[PDB]
Amino acid sequence: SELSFNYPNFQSVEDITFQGGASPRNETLQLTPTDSNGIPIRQRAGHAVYSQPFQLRDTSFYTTFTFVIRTTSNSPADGFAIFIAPPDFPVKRYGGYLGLFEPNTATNTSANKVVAVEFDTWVNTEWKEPRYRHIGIDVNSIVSVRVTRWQDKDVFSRSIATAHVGYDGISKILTAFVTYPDGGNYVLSHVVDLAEIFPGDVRIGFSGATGQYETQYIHSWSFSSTSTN
Amino acid sequence: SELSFNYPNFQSVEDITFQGGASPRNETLQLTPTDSNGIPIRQRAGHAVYSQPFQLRDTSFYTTFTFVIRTTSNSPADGFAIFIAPPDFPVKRYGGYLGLFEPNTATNTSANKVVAVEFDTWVNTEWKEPRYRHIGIDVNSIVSVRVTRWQDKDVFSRSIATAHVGYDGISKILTAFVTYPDGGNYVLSHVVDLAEIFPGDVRIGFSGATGQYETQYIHSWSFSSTSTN
Ligand SMILES: CC(=O)N[C@H]1[C@H](O[C@H]2[C@@H](O)[C@@H](CO)O[C@H](O[C@@H]3[C@H](O)[C@@H](O)[C@H](O[C@H]4[C@H](O)[C@@H](O)[C@H](O)O[C@@H]4CO)O[C@@H]3CO)[C@@H]2O)O[C@H](CO)[C@H](O)[C@@H]1O
Ligand SMILES: [Ca+2]
Ligand SMILES: [Ca+2]
Ligand SMILES: [Ca+2]
Ligand SMILES: [Ca+2]
Ligand SMILES: [Cl-]
Repeated sequence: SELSFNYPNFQSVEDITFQGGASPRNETLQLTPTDSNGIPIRQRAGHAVYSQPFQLRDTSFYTTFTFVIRTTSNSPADGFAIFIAPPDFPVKRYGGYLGLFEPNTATNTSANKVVAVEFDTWVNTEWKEPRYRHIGIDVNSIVSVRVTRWQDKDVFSRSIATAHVGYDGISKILTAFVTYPDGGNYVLSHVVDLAEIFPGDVRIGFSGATGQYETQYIHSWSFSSTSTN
Repeated sequence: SELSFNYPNFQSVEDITFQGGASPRNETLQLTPTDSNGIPIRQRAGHAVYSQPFQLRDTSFYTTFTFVIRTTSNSPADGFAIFIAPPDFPVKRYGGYLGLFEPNTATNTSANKVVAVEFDTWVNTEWKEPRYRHIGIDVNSIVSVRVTRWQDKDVFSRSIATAHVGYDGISKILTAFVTYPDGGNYVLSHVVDLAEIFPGDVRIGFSGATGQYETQYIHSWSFSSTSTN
């Protein structure tokens, strides 16, 4: 279906729903909470989602957002993701589950219905992940189907980074491009038929989780979807 | 292999090779020529190519550029493309061939070694094309493998538009995202193993062709490639 929205900043959150530990703060989407002294709270997850459902049958989309990862140590955890799931998909487990999964089924593709592009700041040994911080595409599992190294210089840059995420509904390909000013560029694509995974309605949004010593902020977001008829 | 470059404008055109009717003009890459009164010269092609070659085995890349199409009538022709080609790739036929193909082999994928993302302003009947202006991915043929409608409002906007083109060398997927300020967004992706097409050196660049009543300009361009090892 056709949907378009544009948030150059979040002084308005008119159509944004906050769940769990996420909240609007300082003109951004703050995905995990901080205490009254600004210290990141451990073991929390949050979602900030566009409130209106849409359909993926015969649809392509383009979305872009800007983000900042704020770290208070060299050992931040756990990251965030942009995700698509049914409209009643709730905030799930904190820590390395990224608010998207729970421990008993995190790696079980038959037990989840969620697709995401993750920005993963903490190497988990509890399941298979690369031995470095990484950006990945997740399809129904915390173990990414496509993963690439995310350079530490970029992770810790303090920069407003840009993501571009697109889905070509003809070729059935999901792509992310991630760029840092005067920094790295990242490209990841994967063939996945989203309409087959999601035959009904979906919502798109963000999920963040701690972890420790980290807060994730969304500064701007726009989206457009169009029919492939 | 690993290569990076950045032209925030083309005040300097150091490391750009011009062929055909392309030239530096007014701090941009002008892909097709104009006479001294500014009138587009019909039936001309031009290339502006980054001079340093790279290899595609075990490689991903990201490139972005801004562009303007100056039309001087309601029936401009023919467009332009960003393309990759092997060494010594010459300027080929003007008109609907876009500087990238010759007539008798333009539709034969066994007779070309060229991959492009084209911005096609003139509907040709000499080969199969959609019946509207379009953006396409071309693999070894002027008949695009993936094509989408390019809205006239964007074609004729005189806006500085943006293209992002990425290649994921693990999944073997080429993707283009094209955006217009306050206009359309476009997404196309295609599975293609570029290292199997191009086993040695390649260069990346732009090819434009007339046609009539059109000039194509590149305003800015950056590129990075990284090993997937
Ligand atoms: C292939 C190509 O690059 N086409 C470009 C086109 O080029 C034509 C133009 O140079 C004319 C000058 O008017 O000469 C040639 O075309 C001839 C006739 O002028 C043209 O009318 C004719 O058109 C036929 C068409 O090709 C068929 O597909 C159709 O079924 O029937 C038509 C009528 O006969 O073709 C002859 C040559 O065979 C050049 O081919 O120029 C335009 C802009 O005007 C644009 O650049 C095209 O990409
Ligand atoms: Ca991960
Ligand atoms: Ca992790
Ligand atoms: Ca075409
Ligand atoms: Ca054409
Ligand atoms: Cl000339």
